[PDB]
Amino acid sequence: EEFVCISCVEEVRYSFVSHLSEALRRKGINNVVVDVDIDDLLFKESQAKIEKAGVSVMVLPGNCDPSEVWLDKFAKVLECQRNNKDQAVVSVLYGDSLLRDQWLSELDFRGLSRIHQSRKECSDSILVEEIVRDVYETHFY
Amino acid sequence: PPQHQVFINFRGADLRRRFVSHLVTALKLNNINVFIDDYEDRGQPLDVLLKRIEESKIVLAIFSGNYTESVWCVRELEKIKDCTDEGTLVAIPIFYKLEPSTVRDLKGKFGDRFRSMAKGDERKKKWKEAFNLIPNIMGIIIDKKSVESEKVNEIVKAVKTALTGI
Repeated sequence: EEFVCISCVEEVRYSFVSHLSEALRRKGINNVVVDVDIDDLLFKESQAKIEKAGVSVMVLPGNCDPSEVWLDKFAKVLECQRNNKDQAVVSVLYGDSLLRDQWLSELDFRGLSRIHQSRKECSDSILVEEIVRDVYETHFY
Repeated sequence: PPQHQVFINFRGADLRRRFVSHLVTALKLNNINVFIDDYEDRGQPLDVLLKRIEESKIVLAIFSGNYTESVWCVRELEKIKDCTDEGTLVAIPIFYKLEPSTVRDLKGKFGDRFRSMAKGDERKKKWKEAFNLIPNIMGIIIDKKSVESEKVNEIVKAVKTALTGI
């Protein structure tokens, strides 16, 4: 029925995102993980899953230059919110050396405001907790 | 004294903030009492650490690239090794993003840091043998294609089993 779609690059797929997906799953929230490193050819199957997801969670590679990454990988994910206007989008800037300002600027330009960030003071576990709580609040919303 | 204690032995603030933070959250979720290593070598007294290890029932020895930079961490492993030989604790080697043979034979970046830290130290040989023997205990592997969340669940399972068995 109702579910959540997590989007990310491959480098975090098997680490941070797996914890994120496990946490939602413990909380009884079905979810699927889409890898955006795939080109637009195999990605055509994944477009289907994102579109019917109630909550779309974008886990961004925050250590990287947004100009070298957004259009190439995540534009296609954000463009699934058009088809489903009920869908809400959550954004995560994940990384141990964030280009914080460059990314905040990119997210503003695309019109995204619901934002979570890596911080040196908090564990990735705490970060996951904060995201699960946000999703849950949005999930029945 | 606490007596369903699991000792988590490792080094690295980055490892503490990431993978270990999930492992710790899952153990607490299952009401298992854990003791976290002095991962920064912020100087918890060595005798307190070695005593905590001895009071444990389980030790998770998480080998990462930074394990061999710390003389204190290597002393902890020696203590691990000594205690298993007297049978007071179950030890589970965890290989975080390195191959076990790398640990066993002190290869690559892992051994270079070891050799640098132990240069001209009398206890070098005894330490060398511990690294050669601890990876023969069954243990758990985490490589870059491993699903970490699954590995966390796998470790927690091993701990539950070991605790029922005591």
